[PDB]
Amino acid sequence: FILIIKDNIILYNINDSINYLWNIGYIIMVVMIVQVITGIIINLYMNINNGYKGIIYIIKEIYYGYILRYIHNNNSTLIYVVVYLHIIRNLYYKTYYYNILIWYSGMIMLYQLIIIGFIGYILGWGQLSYWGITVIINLISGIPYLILLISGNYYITIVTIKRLYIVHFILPIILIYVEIIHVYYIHYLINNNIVEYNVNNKIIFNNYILVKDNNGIIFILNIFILELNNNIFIIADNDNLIEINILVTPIHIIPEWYYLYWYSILKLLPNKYSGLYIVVNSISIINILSEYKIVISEYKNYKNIIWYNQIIQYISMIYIGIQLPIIEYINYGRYIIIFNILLLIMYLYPKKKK
Amino acid sequence: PPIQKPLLPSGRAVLKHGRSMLCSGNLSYDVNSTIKAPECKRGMGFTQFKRFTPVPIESGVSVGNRGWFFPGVIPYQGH
Amino acid sequence: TLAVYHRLWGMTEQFAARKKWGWRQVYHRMLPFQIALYPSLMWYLFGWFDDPYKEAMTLGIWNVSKRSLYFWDPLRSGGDKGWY
Amino acid sequence: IGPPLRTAQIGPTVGGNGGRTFVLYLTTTINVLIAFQVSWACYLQPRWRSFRSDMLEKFPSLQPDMDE
Amino acid sequence: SFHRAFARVVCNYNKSIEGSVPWYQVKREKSPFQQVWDEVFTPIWFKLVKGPYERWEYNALVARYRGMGIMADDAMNDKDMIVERALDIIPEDIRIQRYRRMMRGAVLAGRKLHLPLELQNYDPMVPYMAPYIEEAKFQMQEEQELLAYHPWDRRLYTAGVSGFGETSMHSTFLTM
Amino acid sequence: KTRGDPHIMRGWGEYVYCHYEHLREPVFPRKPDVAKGELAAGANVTRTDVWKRE
Amino acid sequence: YYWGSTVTTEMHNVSPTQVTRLPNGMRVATQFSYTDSATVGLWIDAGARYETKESNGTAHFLERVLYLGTKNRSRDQLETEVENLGANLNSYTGREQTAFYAKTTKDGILPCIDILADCILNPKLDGDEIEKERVRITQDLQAVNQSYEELLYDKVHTACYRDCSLGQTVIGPEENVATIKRDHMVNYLYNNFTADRMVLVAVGPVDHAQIVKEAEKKFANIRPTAGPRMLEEKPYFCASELVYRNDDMGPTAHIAIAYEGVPWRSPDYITFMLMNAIIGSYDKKNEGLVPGLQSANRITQTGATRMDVGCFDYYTGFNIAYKDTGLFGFYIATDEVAVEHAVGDLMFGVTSFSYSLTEEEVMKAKRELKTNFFSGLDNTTGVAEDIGRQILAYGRRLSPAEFVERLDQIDSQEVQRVAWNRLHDAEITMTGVGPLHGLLQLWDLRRQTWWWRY
Amino acid sequence: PNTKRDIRRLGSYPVPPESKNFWRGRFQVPGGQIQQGVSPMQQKIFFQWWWNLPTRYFWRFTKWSDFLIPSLMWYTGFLMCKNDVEEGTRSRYWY
Ligand SMILES: CCCCCCCCCCCCCCCCCC(=O)OC[C@H](COP(=O)([O-])OCC[N+](C)(C)C)OC(=O)CCCCCCCCCCCCCCCCC
Ligand code: HEM
Ligand code: HEM
Ligand SMILES: COC1=C(OC)C(=O)C(CC=C(C)C)=C(C)C1=O
Ligand SMILES: COC1=C(OC)C(=O)C(CC=C(C)C)=C(C)C1=O
Repeated sequence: FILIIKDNIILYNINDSINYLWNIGYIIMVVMIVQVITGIIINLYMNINNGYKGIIYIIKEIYYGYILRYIHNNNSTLIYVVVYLHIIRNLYYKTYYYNILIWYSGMIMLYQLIIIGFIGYILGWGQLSYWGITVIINLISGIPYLILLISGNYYITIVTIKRLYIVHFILPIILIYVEIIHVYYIHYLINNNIVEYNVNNKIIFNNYILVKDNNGIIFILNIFILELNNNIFIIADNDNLIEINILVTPIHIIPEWYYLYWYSILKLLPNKYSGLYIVVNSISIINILSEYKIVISEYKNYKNIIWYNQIIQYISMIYIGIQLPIIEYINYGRYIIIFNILLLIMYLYPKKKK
Repeated sequence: PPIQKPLLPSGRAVLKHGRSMLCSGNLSYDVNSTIKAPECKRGMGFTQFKRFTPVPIESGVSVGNRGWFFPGVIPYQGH
Repeated sequence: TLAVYHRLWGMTEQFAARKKWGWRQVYHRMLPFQIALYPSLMWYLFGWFDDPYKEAMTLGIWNVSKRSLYFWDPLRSGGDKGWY
Repeated sequence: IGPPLRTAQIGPTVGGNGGRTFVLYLTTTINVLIAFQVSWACYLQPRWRSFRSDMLEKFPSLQPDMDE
Repeated sequence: SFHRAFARVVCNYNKSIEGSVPWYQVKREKSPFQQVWDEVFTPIWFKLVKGPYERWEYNALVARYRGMGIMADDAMNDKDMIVERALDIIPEDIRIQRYRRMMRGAVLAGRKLHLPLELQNYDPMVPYMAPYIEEAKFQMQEEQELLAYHPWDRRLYTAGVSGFGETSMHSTFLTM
Repeated sequence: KTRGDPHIMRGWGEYVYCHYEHLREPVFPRKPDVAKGELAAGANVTRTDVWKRE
Repeated sequence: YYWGSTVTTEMHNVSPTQVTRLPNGMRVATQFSYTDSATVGLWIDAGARYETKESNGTAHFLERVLYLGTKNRSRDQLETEVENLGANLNSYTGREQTAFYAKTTKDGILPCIDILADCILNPKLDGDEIEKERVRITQDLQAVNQSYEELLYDKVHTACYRDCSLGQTVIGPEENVATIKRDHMVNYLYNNFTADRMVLVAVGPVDHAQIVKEAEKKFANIRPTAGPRMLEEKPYFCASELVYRNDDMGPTAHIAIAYEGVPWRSPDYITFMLMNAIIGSYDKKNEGLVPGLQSANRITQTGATRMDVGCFDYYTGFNIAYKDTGLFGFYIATDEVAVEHAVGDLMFGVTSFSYSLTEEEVMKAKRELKTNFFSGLDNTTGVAEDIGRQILAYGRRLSPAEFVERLDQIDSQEVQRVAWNRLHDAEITMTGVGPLHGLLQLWDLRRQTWWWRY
Repeated sequence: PNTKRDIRRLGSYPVPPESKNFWRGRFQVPGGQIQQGVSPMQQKIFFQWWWNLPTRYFWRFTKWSDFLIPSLMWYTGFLMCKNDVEEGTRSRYWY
């Protein structure tokens, strides 16, 4: 494998005109490894029979256990931040027009990540986690008997925790394999540049791009260390530190911040399945945004007005999700969904000739 | 009915350069004739397998270059 | 001679219809693979269906009396109310 | 010596991309069928029921009380 | 057999549309309804939305090209197969200046600089690639029609190719 | 000023200015007006008689 | 699918072939042509197949000594007389058929009939001539003095027909060649060269009545008939391998793969002719107007792409027919390292006939099949071979119009039905000479006669 | 990889296994170029960041100003929604 490493790290040529937005991917890979390692180490001290009491025993009795607990929670937030920012970049520079295979490989990892994060929340075994899964599982309540097969009982119990835990342990290793398929296509299908064309300005990776990529990762580390030890930003809801009580419903059953876009979609649409279906649309339509075009152009380096309104649509929907189900927010949020459909139609539609 | 010619048509001129229908000899058996009926030294039938192309085979000569390589350059993993 | 050229140009006019036909011919040659797929699906999904539909799906050949002597639910071997 | 001579590539130089066409057709189909469901259940269906329920003011043959 | 019947239907329906004039070569008079629409909406829409928005975008695009010092046709990505087939046959004079402009543009863009204004007084929308794009499309259409009219069958995953059509070895993940 | 037409393309869709497309050409292409300076290349030269002189 | 009739008016405008049976049983067939040259010969129903194991090689020896002098002439006199007529005497010997035909001018037609009759009926098999020919035959028998296409043609029959006489070669084994004597040849003449098995073919400026009169006069004393041939069961096709691995003969490997074919008179024979045409032939050193990379032939096109070099230096299909059996397959001459790709592609091509064969490829093949058959009927010798070979094979000559009529009915569906019945999942025989490390076992190649797809 | 004309190699020396990706990114340079440079050990390594500082931030803010009007419409909507929520809550409840 040493020759492979030399071909893909030491003699790998990349354009010298790339920004720091081309370093996001390096950070995902590094922060992903950290999340696997910390997870395996935390597992050495965790009892999934009661993860509420288990998390307490890690933070109070294990030496430096608090580091492991808070890194694993905060580095998840970090993983999703970098991933979501990696997508925003790919949309801005339309890096899906000629490198769709790379885009497809990435979306597979996005799907896997969406499952890993949710199930990890439930391993915390707190009020919010319990009621949240109890609400999501009841969306596939239409498919007969499938809730029972997934849950293992008529209500969420440790039986469900013992099985989802295995998915949370194993699915990350598969994600790492898909990361190789992703880096494989990137290295074959050369990366896109800040300029729309292809230019002979490439420089080796280890001597230049890795030094710059490390300056980026160390910048993010400074900020992540401050959050890790001082909670400068509230990235974890406090109601997950309340012991589960099946009789009392939490003040608000919401997911982590990185699931609020899809939570809002499901709380805005009036039919449960319509909401589930509009969540599918969000994570599927974005994979065909260049397929119907017919012009010899990649629609790149224009003012990207449609892109800006899409990125804001995401942020605004996350806000509506935090807010309680006040009727006013529901009406306004339904307009934001209609607007998103229209913006996505704009990307899809080919143009006629004057 | 029987097929009396190879499946690959020659597509070349029958008469040789400077030789005419008057001075080409007898094209049925002349050694230089391109249409001389072959010799049955070991019997009749082998002409169904015979390669009638005059130029000797050059093993491995390339015919699948779409203009992607210069002569003498070895492709590596097809690139 | 332009007449000859007109025909030689026009002989490929209907490329989209010929390529559609080729793919349909491929799809036709995959249709027979259903005879093994659909039964294999029901074979795997049999236990999901209710007893009433299991009987119809098998044309009566399977019924509650055909459940194993040692049914996966011990309290329901020999019927929903047990043997006796 | 000198610049390379111009020559066209023997083709076809396209093909072999049927997986991408499958994804296109699958994604369009799914999202076209999601549009029908969301348009129906969230807008049409509700309004249709209201009309039928206000078409019961005629009550020539409205639904019977028992008929259990 | 129902397939044999469908084959006759397809054969007869295509024989009945041979030689048909394409929709864009038919002299077409717009419907009266469209005419009313094109006298009320189109004028106002152009004066208030389309016109200003598309001039705003176009002028920005010209400025971006002028800053990079490149032409519009330079911006084409050679990952597009029509562009590649055209770039095979461009003359060396055009080719040399095209490379130098693209090189200068990437240097300036990477170093976050812009072309000096002294060099920016040129028309970036000159279509110098047009002749060769049209030739390339013609060559590709002939190959499409004469050599790719059927989904051919080939031995799969042999000689470094999947057998599903691609012609370069080791050009897919499953062909490594 | 720049010779391009900002409004060369219409309809719903994201704004683009480009000179070329991938669309197939007809069996009998429109004869280009080379006298006035229109381009004749590809299908409109082979499958037309715009090149013939007296 | 049916696309119409390709028979034309010009196909009907051909002089008829008149066939009459003489009282002794000899058929006389003639066709008039507006030519100044003619071809008159004797197509006999004899060959190596109708020899016994101990006498194999006698027919070939006799064919080499029949023109070396008669009982009424001498070799010098005979050669002088033919040269004075401005004519040339030819002859060939096969497994099932033999011929002795002269190409002469118009004035030499009847004189040549006399010469051929004397050679066939009164051969002077001088011992000196036999001994000299024994040396020449022995030298030819050496495989070093035989081409690789001739070697694999013979070994295909040896491997496929182990149980019957069709496996015998024409030249014969060296042991028999060493022992053949005049008595052997005299017996062969007496038993096999009889009137009931001979056809006198005259093509050119000829009159049927005159040819018939001369034939009856010159062949009056021929033996009328011989005993009927022993009835035998269908020649058993042995799916075997006979490979001569030799890594000391250069880089090129010669491989022949055979399926069981059909007899001459089979209703499917024309379908097998078309299938042979679809396979076609290709040589890297004579590619034609269309390159391999852009060929309409699917086997050629896919082969030309392999490794960006091409996996077929040469290949050709073959369709060999006999009275009660046949062989259908392909012959390859390719680089050592390319053999696995080459045999794999041609077998994939033959297997494709049973699944996915396009109307386009069939129609192209029909035209090139008809362009090859008709062009073969251009000269008198070509016509004479066609008449003599077709009367022996069928008892009649099929007209060009009839051939086209029957070929019109054959379509992609008919090819698929025949291939599915006979070639799909069928037993094969592989034979080869050269560097053949890449050639797999017979069972491995035989699994390539069916597909997991479709 | 790059176009087949770009990756076509003049030399007959085999591509090293560790340099496969490197030579799949080859370009056929037309007309030639004269590339020059100096080692970073003999140069000022931070000055250019300062020299390019004003122009970098000018050309960045001029491009990002394109989004101003979009940004203002979205903030106007955010304020309208906030006030609508408050008035609606005070109307449903709040005697
Ligand atoms: C929730 C419901 C899910 C339902 C999923 C059902 C999955 C069914 C899978 C069946 C096997 C699919 C194999 C790949 C597709 C075939 C590709 C192909 O033809 O390649 C051509 C290639 C090329 O072959 P060829 O056709 O060109 O032939 C060349 C000549 N020979 C034959 C000598 C090679 O063939 C192969 O390499 C394929 C070999 C066959 C592989 C079959 C694997 C079977 C595995 C077990 C199946 C278990 C079923 C479980 C069902 C569960 C249901 C819930
Ligand atoms: C894609 C990679 C992963 C992500 C995104 C992910 C996500 C998370 C999340 C969000 C939590 C909840 C933290 C909290 O309670 O607030 C969690 C819990 C947990 N994860 Fe992971 N995880 C990853 C991989 C792994 C791996 C590989 C392991 C090791 C088998 C692991 C082990 C654990 C354990 C034991 C817990 C429960 C303890 C805890 O609450 O901190 N995780 N994970
Ligand atoms: C587990 C999450 C993922 C990781 C590990 C990751 C990793 C990377 C890496 C290392 C790069 C190359 C360096 C770069 O240019 O930044 C890259 C490129 C790319 N990724 Fe991802 N990625 C992930 C998620 C995604 C997702 C979800 C998508 C699709 C929405 C995606 C699409 C792309 C694309 C299109 C490129 C090419 C960008 C360009 O053309 O250069 N990635 N990724
Ligand atoms: C569709 O996937 C999503 C993104 O990528 C495009 C987002 O940007 C966002 C928005 C992210 C942030 C940090 C506001 C989310 C949550 C999302 O769901
Ligand atoms: C607890 O509530 C949650 C949601 O609420 C509807 C979600 O949408 C989501 C997102 C779901 C999908 C399918 C993207 C998750 C994971 C979640 O945890």
